[PDB]
Amino acid sequence: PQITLWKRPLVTIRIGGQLKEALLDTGADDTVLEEMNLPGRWKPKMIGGIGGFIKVRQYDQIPIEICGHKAIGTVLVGPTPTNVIGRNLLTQIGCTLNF
Amino acid sequence: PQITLWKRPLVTIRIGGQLKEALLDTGADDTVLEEMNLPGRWKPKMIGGIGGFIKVRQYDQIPIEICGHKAIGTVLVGPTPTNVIGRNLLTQIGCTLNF
Ligand SMILES: C[C@H](c1ccccc1)[C@H](C[C@H](O)CN1CCN(Cc2cccnc2)C[C@H]1C(=O)NC(C)(C)C)C(=O)N[C@H]1c2ccccc2C[C@H]1O
Repeated sequence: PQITLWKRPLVTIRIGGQLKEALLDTGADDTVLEEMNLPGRWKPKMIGGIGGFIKVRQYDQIPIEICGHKAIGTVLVGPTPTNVIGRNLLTQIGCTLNF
Repeated sequence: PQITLWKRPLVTIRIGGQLKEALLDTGADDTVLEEMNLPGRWKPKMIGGIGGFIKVRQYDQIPIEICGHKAIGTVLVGPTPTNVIGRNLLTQIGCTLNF
């Protein structure tokens, strides 16, 4: 689909049989979701943004459905202000910026 | 043009007669630029990102060019690690997200 930007680009995602809302974020290198439970082993990691750095849990090869399109990649979980879908998954679904 | 997301979507912008590299960020509601001495009056403001809030200076009706596309709007100036073009300006140049 084609998404305009007069409103935040939010979409529904399906992760672990759970529905959630996320922001399509081209300025984010990675994908971060609010604190939640995910199966599998996770490794501690730190990511920085405006404001500073935070500690997150890193899950690898996680299947995630974004607005109908399937993806499988790294998902970070931690105290983020909102669920963000980064470039690592945006590229998996063939997402581009146009103008 | 059409921009892929394999790399950070960086483009050239011109503001205050200066050429700078900026990140096209669909996840940012506002536009944030690295510290610079713009002329004109401004208002103090706090904006929050991944790891907290940073204090910035708000300049209104600032003319700015993004890849040869002229636009004008609000710009925040502060200690941001990188220049960020938010949705307030992306909409002006008819930028869309597509997949
Ligand atoms: C320019 C940022 C950057 C910093 C350093 C290096 C490159 C880019 C970039 C910004 C995010 O695209 C957008 N981000 C999403 C979450 N919400 C949250 C919010 C916070 C407070 C109030 N409302 C909403 C904040 C919003 C944001 O930072 N907005 C502004 C107006 C303050 C600019 C960002 O945070 N990037 C990092 C990043 C992000 C997620 C996962 C991994 C990584 C690594 C980095 O690429």
